[PDB]
Amino acid sequence: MESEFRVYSSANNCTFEYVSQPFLNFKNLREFVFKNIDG
Amino acid sequence: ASVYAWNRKRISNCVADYSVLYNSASFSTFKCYGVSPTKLNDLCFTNVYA
Ligand SMILES: *[C@@H]1O[C@H](CO)[C@@H](O)[C@H](O)[C@H]1NC(C)=O
Repeated sequence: MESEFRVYSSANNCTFEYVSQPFLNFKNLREFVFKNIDG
Repeated sequence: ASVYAWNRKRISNCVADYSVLYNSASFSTFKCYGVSPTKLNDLCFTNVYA
């Protein structure tokens, strides 16, 4: 059971929020590419 | 809200249909400054402060 979230202490001025469908021996291989081009 | 504590709602990441508001008969003032109501439904903005 997931019952521990300790990643931030505050959230003051939000510009953008987006809730989506979930993206997700070692059995799974997950490749991701993150790019910042022209905003 | 009261005018001293006016509510501000940030509107982002959606489709804004302004013709529903403009063609409503329930509004007495619809005075737009800096933009015309006819091209509001065409233009696109980063954020809307209500
Ligand atoms: C950002 O947050 C601080 C404190 O939370 C506030 O004083 C400031 O006015 C905010 N700025 C904007 C642009 O929202």
